[PDB]
Amino acid sequence: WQNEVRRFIPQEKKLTAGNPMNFLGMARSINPAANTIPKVSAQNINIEASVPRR
Amino acid sequence: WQNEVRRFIPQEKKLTAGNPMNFLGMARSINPAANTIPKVSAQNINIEASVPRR
Amino acid sequence: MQDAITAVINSADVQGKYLDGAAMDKLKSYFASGELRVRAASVISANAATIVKEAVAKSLLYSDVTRPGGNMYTTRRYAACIRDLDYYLRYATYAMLAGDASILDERVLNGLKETYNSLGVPISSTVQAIQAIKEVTASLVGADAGKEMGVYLDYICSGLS
Amino acid sequence: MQDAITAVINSADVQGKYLDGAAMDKLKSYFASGELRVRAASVISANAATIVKEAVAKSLLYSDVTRPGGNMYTTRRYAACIRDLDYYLRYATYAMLAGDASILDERVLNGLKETYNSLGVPISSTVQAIQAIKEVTASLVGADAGKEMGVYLDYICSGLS
Amino acid sequence: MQDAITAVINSADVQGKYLDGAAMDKLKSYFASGELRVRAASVISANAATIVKEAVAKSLLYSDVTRPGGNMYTTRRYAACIRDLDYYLRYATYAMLAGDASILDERVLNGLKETYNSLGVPISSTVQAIQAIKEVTASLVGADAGKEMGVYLDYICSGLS
Amino acid sequence: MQDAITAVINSADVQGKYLDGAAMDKLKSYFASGELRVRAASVISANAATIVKEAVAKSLLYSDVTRPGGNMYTTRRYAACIRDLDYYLRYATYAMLAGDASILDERVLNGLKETYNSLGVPISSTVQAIQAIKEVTASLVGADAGKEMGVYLDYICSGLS
Amino acid sequence: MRMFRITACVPSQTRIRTQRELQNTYFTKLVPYDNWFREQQRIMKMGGKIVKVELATGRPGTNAGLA
Amino acid sequence: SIVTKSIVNADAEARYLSPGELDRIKAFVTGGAARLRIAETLTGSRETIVKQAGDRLFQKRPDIVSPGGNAYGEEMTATCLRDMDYYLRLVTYGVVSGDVTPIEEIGLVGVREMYRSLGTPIEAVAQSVREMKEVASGLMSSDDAAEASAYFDFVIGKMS
Amino acid sequence: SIVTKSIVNADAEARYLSPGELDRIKAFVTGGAARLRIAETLTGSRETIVKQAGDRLFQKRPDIVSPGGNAYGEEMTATCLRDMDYYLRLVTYGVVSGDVTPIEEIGLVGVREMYRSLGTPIEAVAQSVREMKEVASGLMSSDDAAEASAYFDFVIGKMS
Amino acid sequence: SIVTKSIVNADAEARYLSPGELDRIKAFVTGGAARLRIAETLTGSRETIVKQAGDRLFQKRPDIVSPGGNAYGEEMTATCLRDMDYYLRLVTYGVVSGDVTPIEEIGLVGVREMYRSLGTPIEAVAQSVREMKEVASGLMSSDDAAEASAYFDFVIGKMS
Amino acid sequence: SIVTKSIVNADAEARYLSPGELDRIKAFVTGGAARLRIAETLTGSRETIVKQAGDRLFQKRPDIVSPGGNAYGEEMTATCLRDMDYYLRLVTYGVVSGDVTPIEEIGLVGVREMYRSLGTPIEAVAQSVREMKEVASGLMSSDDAAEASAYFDFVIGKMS
Amino acid sequence: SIVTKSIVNADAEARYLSPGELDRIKAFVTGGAARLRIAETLTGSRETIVKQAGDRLFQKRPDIVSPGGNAYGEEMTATCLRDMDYYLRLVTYGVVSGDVTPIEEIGLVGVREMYRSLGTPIEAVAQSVREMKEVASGLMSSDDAAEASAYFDFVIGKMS
Ligand SMILES: *[C@@H](C)[C@H]1/C(=C/c2[nH]c(/C=C3N=C(/C=C4\NC(=O)C(CC)=C4C)C(C)=C\3CCC(=O)O)c(CCC(=O)O)c2C)NC(=O)[C@@H]1C
Ligand SMILES: *[C@@H](C)[C@H]1/C(=C/c2[nH]c(/C=C3N=C(/C=C4\NC(=O)C(CC)=C4C)C(C)=C\3CCC(=O)O)c(CCC(=O)O)c2C)NC(=O)[C@@H]1C
Ligand SMILES: *[C@H](C)[C@H]1/C(=C/c2[nH]c(/C=C3N=C(/C=C4\NC(=O)C(CC)=C4C)C(C)=C\3CCC(=O)O)c(CCC(=O)O)c2C)NC(=O)[C@@H]1C
Ligand SMILES: *[C@H](C)[C@H]1/C(=C/c2[nH]c(/C=C3N=C(/C=C4\NC(=O)C(CC)=C4C)C(C)=C\3CCC(=O)O)c(CCC(=O)O)c2C)NC(=O)[C@@H]1C
Ligand SMILES: *[C@H](C)[C@H]1/C(=C/c2[nH]c(/C=C3N=C(/C=C4\NC(=O)C(CC)=C4C)C(C)=C\3CCC(=O)O)c(CCC(=O)O)c2C)NC(=O)[C@@H]1C
Ligand SMILES: *[C@H](C)[C@H]1/C(=C/c2[nH]c(/C=C3N=C(/C=C4\NC(=O)C(CC)=C4C)C(C)=C\3CCC(=O)O)c(CCC(=O)O)c2C)NC(=O)[C@@H]1C
Ligand SMILES: *[C@H](C)[C@H]1/C(=C/c2[nH]c(/C=C3N=C(/C=C4\NC(=O)C(CC)=C4C)C(C)=C\3CCC(=O)O)c(CCC(=O)O)c2C)NC(=O)[C@@H]1C
Ligand SMILES: *[C@H](C)[C@H]1/C(=C/c2[nH]c(/C=C3N=C(/C=C4\NC(=O)C(CC)=C4C)C(C)=C\3CCC(=O)O)c(CCC(=O)O)c2C)NC(=O)[C@@H]1C
Ligand SMILES: CC1=C(/C=C/C(C)=C/C=C/C(C)=C/C=C/C=C(C)/C=C/C=C(C)/C=C/C2=C(C)C(=O)CCC2(C)C)C(C)(C)CCC1=O
Ligand SMILES: CC1=C(/C=C/C(C)=C/C=C/C(C)=C/C=C/C=C(C)/C=C/C=C(C)/C=C/C2=C(C)C(=O)CCC2(C)C)C(C)(C)CCC1=O
Repeated sequence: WQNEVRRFIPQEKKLTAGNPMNFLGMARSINPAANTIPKVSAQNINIEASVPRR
Repeated sequence: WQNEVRRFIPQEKKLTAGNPMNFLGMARSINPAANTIPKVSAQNINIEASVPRR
Repeated sequence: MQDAITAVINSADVQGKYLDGAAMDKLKSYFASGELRVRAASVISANAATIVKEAVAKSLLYSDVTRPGGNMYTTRRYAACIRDLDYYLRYATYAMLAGDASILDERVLNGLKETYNSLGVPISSTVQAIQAIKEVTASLVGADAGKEMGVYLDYICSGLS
Repeated sequence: MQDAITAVINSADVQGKYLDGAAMDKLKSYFASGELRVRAASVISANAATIVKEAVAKSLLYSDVTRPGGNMYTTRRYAACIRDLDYYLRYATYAMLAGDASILDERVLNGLKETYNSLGVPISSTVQAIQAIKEVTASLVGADAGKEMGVYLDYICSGLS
Repeated sequence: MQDAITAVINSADVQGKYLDGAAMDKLKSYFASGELRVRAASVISANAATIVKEAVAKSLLYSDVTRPGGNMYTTRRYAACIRDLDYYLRYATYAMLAGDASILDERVLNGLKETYNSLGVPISSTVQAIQAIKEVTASLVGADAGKEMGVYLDYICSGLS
Repeated sequence: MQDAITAVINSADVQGKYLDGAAMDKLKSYFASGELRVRAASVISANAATIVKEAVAKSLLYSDVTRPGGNMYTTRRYAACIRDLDYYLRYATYAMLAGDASILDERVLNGLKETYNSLGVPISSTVQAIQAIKEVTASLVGADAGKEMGVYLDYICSGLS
Repeated sequence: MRMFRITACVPSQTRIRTQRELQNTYFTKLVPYDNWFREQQRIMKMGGKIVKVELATGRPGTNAGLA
Repeated sequence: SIVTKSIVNADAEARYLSPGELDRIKAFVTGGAARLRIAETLTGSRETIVKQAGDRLFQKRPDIVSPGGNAYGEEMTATCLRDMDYYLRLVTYGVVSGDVTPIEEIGLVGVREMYRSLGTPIEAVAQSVREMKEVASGLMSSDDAAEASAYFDFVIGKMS
Repeated sequence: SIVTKSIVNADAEARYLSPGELDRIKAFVTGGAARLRIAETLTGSRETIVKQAGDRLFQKRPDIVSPGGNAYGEEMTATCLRDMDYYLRLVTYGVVSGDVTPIEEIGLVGVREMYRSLGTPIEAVAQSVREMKEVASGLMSSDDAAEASAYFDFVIGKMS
Repeated sequence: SIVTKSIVNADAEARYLSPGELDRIKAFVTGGAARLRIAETLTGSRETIVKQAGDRLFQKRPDIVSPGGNAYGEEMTATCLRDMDYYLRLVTYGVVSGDVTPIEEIGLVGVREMYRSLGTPIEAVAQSVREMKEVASGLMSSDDAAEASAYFDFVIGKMS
Repeated sequence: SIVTKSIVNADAEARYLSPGELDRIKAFVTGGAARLRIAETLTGSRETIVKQAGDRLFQKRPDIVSPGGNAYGEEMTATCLRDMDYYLRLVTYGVVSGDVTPIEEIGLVGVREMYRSLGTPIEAVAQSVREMKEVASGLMSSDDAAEASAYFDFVIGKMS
Repeated sequence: SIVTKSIVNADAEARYLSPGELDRIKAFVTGGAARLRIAETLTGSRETIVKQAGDRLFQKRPDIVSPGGNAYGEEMTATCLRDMDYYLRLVTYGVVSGDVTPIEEIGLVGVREMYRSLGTPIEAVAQSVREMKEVASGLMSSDDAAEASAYFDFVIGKMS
């Protein structure tokens, strides 16, 4: 006793080939170690010997 | 140091006139009165006079 | 036109010979197909409108194709494409029960690409229309019968595409 | 191909008439718009490489088009798509400098529609991509210059439509 | 066919929107032009035979076509040209009253080129007769009605050319 | 171009005779070397950009060669130097696999000394860069492979010098 | 691939050109062996004179090992 | 439109437009201001006109939304509102054009095939357009009500 | 009857019946016992199968008997029961004929116009005849299931 | 496919297949069993191979996921791993074909345009496919690892 | 120099530098005082402009200075400051010369091959040059800033 | 040699050899022992293979040694046998080299023009080299026969 409510929004779409969905969770398994925020002044670098003279 | 973490999903395509999505909330605005489940079994109806005869 | 049985007949007759062993075995193969093809034809004829209905509902329906600007717009072109899908389904059934695609390219492919280009019909959109028709038929005819439905409808698409 | 000035000159030459009041008023309108067009050209050539990036990112990324089976998968297809967007941006900037749609008729839209059809590339998705680059260019070039860019981009879409 | 009133309707409906201010203004402009359109159509209908007579007199008569062997020879053929010029004038009047030159390429220009090619009709001679009709009608209906009639007749000629 | 095989073939054919004992022995020697030849070729192809990168980094970068005044200053000249080093490495690999430097002076040594002298390229810096390629390749491939690449690089430096 | 290098001075004998033409009047170019005969014949036909030529690439008299 | 209808009728007989056709077009173009204003009025109340039109329709024929009906949930009721706005736009097109043929060109040719391939009861669609006509005439002048009711009535007739 | 169809085709071709037609009527006449058995079984168990299929149609499409549907009111559901009886009797007639001519010309040709005049949802009748198909298959033998289902499929497809 | 550019090279010269190209096809067809085995071993071990390759890529060069990087987003890491999967499939296709036709003709031509549009460094993905080669040689037989590493060297060098 | 560009363009058609160009060289030589003044303005404050240009670039893209990035070590960031100083000097050369030909001849031809052999994310270079442009605009007196914006923006366009 | 063709094809793309070419070089260097054995076998008995092939051609084409023939006469027969020996030596050169490049470069380029200058029926020469192939296959191992006959047959086809 019901009617399958006719869906025009394509809801419940399986993750097909091409979707990075299938890697998101495994990326969660990977959990990449994002590097810390660098603290570089970029204001006191005396650029006369910090540049290599090879 | 704000960063824009762009998500998986494609940018949602702008709603158009033809799509009934713009009417969807209107439907919830309507909230049309549904109908109860008719409780008739048709077994106790006998087809000799229950059918109209005029 | 011609089907597999007529194919063996005229293949033998062009050389003016009787039924050799090769014709004998391909007739055996077609007869072995037999009841499967006719049962698939009957099941297709049963819910004949249903295949086209859910094929439209899956791919074409509720999209820019059926929206303003798309070739599906207005009731006239909607009914026209429904009639086109009915032609495609009936002729696919005929080719299946015959087992040959001569009916398709003698009754469909001749000028259909150019006749759609004259009307500017989307060839690709029709392509996935027959595509959706493929699985809508396969969900009611089985796997092998559905497989041959897919083969013939793919031939129809390739002729159209 | 002719700009607004050369278009006016050719129109006057067609009737064998001198530049009447309409000729000078149109010429002065183009001369007034020249400042805006030149500055918008500088701004758009500024970010022609980067602008198409977010133009396609919000239009044709992580969608059915980019995935395998889609007509934008494979490095050739994505590269040709970004190159087509670059071509559209460059030629629409050319038209904005010239202030006329004549260049697009023969150098862009001429043969493009059936070229895409034979290629099988999705024309509708190209239309939405050109719309997206329309807003992206309007964001950087301003409102009035944005409107001038958008009219040419919509002309490209209509020709491809 | 399409007219100035339904042209706006189709233009608004291709994107599916309603009638906005621009469409309203276009409809009011057509309704303003309707006075001159109706007057010109009535005057042209009253004097169609004389107009075609005068156009034939100053563009075709006493020339190589009318001489023996020419395409105007064989009086059935002369009546055929009289009928063709009457058709051109009447359909030009239809287009002028409608406000859009869609009936011209749908009921006049459709197939005319290969028609005249197969019949060996002088295309440039017919074009010259059409400009003669345009000049005759413009000198009888006024400046603006003659303007519109010349516009639609020149569209017919360009289709011929 | 003469390799270890075609050189022997030509030396035999100029005298118009078949393969004698000395040709047998030298072809056997090349056949024995072929395994290491292929292995070293794969090793070089794996890191083809790498050897030039660290060679330029260790022998060219951060010196008067690349400083203002050096011939490797400016992006165009820097890219030309990098392209030249890549050409030299690829042709050294080719001569390695062929077993002879005939291609080496047939394709990359054709007037290169005159070209560099006319362009003012420093021959000493070029030889230093070639050597820097030499030890990088020797480290990446091995001892004997490094020596057999170094012989071809010495051919390059002698031709340039 | 056994290429020739040729220096030659081919003049213009039919038209007076108003743009610079030293590049295509007196030039030294590298011509492939298989194309050298055709190039020499064409340059001869246009009145050009082959000032000088030598086998820049390859070794003369090689029976095999030409490609 | 009416001009297109007159042109087609004249073309059928291969003649110029008769004085009756000409002065009919005359009256139509002269009075087009009222027609355009009525089209504007119908366009303005579009959201509300669709709103109470659908409300009255569902209260009159709940089966189309009831269990077993074509439009059960808010999704298919939204699709009904979409088609409802379609035919409101069609009636506006007819009012501005002045003749029913564009409606035939848009939403009346092969409509039975449409609503048989979809299972939609076309009688319910006719009732919805009738609710169009009733509420729209409620929210406009009586003479303008009749002017719009001509096209609403024609759409209703093509429904049934 | 297939005999009438074969005679009609032969008369159209102005030729005596071909060997295919002769074999067709031969197989029909030799197998008439099974068709008569199917007809007798359907006639005997008609009252239960029609009621069960109507109940299943109600279970699929309750709106047809909801307050405002065509079947609502015990008169208007007894009329559905009578219509299902009529279609079952038509199928029984066709089973003993070998072709679908009586089905076509008694209840199929012009059925859409009748159900449009009465307002009946013809797709609901298609579901009802489908349910008749499952009920008949359940009550009837496996091998005869193909024969009965062929006619039910034909009626569903034509009347869908 | 070795045969595809063998035939293309032959057609470009307007000649039949040379003995050397024929013999190369001979050896390819005779040794295709190992290529198919490598195809199966790469298809089966996809998850672990991509996981370890991506982890070692991240640990060598954290800048891809460092702040402001193109892969800082958690979704960006999964997109990068999707790229890893794509290139692994390309390598499998190439080893299957015995030739580097499908690698270049699916994921190599114009990849630099790919990465300039998306901003991904080319050297980073080159190092990633190098890690793929390393882990694959770790999981693969030595003789088979020779050819697998050869094709990985091809892809890394050409794409470098 | 604008003079050199005009000479080359005229030589392309073998013309005599038509007055439509001669007036431009005349205006350039007349107004060269302002361009020279912009030259001293950028030369004197080159240190600060490059310094907070690198500050802004690192704030928006800390990958390069990060340990995984190309600029890590406080010597490679020194190299980025050095390269930004070089491109600032190139922009000064362009503004004094009058056109962009010195910029192409010095630091734009083959720049992609330059920064691909170094692993530099050239997009980051374009961002840094853009921030240099913004800092110059802040330091430059409006219209002078707009004038130098042509050269800075041309460097931006050719760098990406 | 096959390696020379490998570097030629690679330099045509300005890139290192693909895995296919390196595989070709590896297989060739491995099988060089067998190839050199085949070459030595052909060289040792060469005066017998050429001899028997010339005799067999004489039976198949008596016109060649018939009066008025190109090879008619003891000296002309000797010259033809010298040609046969030359082409056998070229086939040995091709066998040792691994490809057919030396064959074309020595005895197949412009051979038609040469024999037209000599007026020779080159088809008979192709028949002669076919006889040489058969004689060589008779006295040589079955497995080696394929490799030798491939080059003999390329010579035949190019000269046919
Ligand atoms: C005086 C006796 C009568 C008269 C004659 C008249 N005719 C014209 C002009 C034309 N007559 C023709 C006729 C024909 N063309 C054909 O091809 C055929 C035979 C197949 C015929 C009968 C044509 C075509 C013309 C016009 C074109 C041309 O002349 O080349 C005129 C002059 C009309 C004018 O205005 O120039 C006259 C006077 N008219 C009468 O009233 C008498 C009954
Ligand atoms: C991670 C260390 C590496 C990296 C990955 C990365 N990729 C994307 C986005 C895309 N990559 C592709 C790739 C392909 N398309 C193809 O057709 C082929 C095979 C034929 C490939 C390899 C595509 C299409 C996209 C866009 C859509 C998608 O993700 O699938 C990103 C996102 C970058 C951005 O700004 O969008 C990233 C981070 N990036 C690196 O720097 C590493 C080398
Ligand atoms: C609502 C009260 C009634 C009803 C309507 C209904 N319609 C649909 C679906 C569609 N309706 C159309 C119609 C048109 N499209 C056009 O372009 C034109 C002319 C402008 C018309 C007339 C179409 C094309 C669809 C398909 C979906 C789409 O629009 O893309 C539904 C939903 C059907 C489904 O199962 O999704 C409904 C409910 N049905 C009733 O029972 C009511 C009486
Ligand atoms: C439907 C799958 C797609 C579609 C198509 C579409 N078709 C038409 C119009 C016609 N299509 C046909 C079909 C055929 N002619 C043949 O000879 C054959 C073989 C029997 C076929 C299948 C015909 C005859 C017409 C014109 C006649 C008519 O209308 O009956 C249209 C309308 C074109 C128009 O308005 O001019 C359309 C839209 N549209 C889609 O969206 C589908 C992907
Ligand atoms: C990107 C928005 C869409 C897309 C692009 C795409 N295009 C092609 C191929 C071609 N594109 C063109 C177009 C032009 N070339 C020109 O010179 C100009 C003149 C202004 C234009 C407009 C052409 C000619 C081609 C064919 C040749 C080519 O390979 O470039 C492709 C690849 C097609 C193929 O089969 O490889 C693609 C993918 N694809 C989409 O899905 C986007 C919507
Ligand atoms: C900095 C924000 C970005 C970056 C740059 C970077 N460059 C180098 C090293 C060199 N660059 C050059 C060449 C030029 N720089 C210029 O400004 C111009 C003027 C036309 C040229 C030609 C040179 C010569 C070097 C040094 C090598 C040599 O001495 O020849 C580095 C350091 C490279 C190294 O290995 O030390 C860096 C970091 N890299 C990034 O990641 C930033 C986006
Ligand atoms: C880099 C290691 C050294 C260096 C290089 C350098 N070379 C040039 C210019 C040219 N180099 C060549 C050489 C070749 N071209 C080829 O195609 C091949 C064979 C395949 C070779 C070996 C040529 C022909 C030129 C001139 C033409 C051109 O631009 O390609 C330059 C530029 C000189 C100039 O004035 O522009 C430079 C800098 N310079 C050094 O200092 C390094 C030791
Ligand atoms: C004239 C007073 C003297 C003279 C001239 C003369 N020149 C030629 C032919 C050529 N002259 C040039 C020179 C140039 N071409 C260029 O583009 C430029 C650089 C901008 C120069 C300097 C060339 C290239 C040619 C040959 C090609 C050509 O003419 O197109 C001739 C004709 C020689 C002939 O017989 O063809 C003559 C007569 N001769 C005198 O006696 C005067 C002293
Ligand atoms: C659902 C459904 C439907 C059916 C709908 C249905 C069920 C419709 C039926 C609705 C009903 C039952 C309406 C009742 C109306 C009674 C009135 C107006 C009597 C008033 C009496 C008065 C004022 C008398 C007062 C009095 C006076 C003055 C006196 O003098 C003194 C006393 C007295 C009390 C007599 C449809 C048919 C529409 C469609 C199909 C469908 O399924
Ligand atoms: C088949 C074939 C051919 C070959 C064909 C051949 C074999 C051709 C050869 C033909 C021959 C053998 C010709 C010889 C003729 C001798 C003459 C005319 C001498 C006369 C002497 C005189 C008059 C002297 C008389 C005298 C004088 C006067 C004195 O003083 C006194 C005495 C004396 C007797 C000496 C070709 C080459 C064509 C083609 C190839 C090919 O296969």
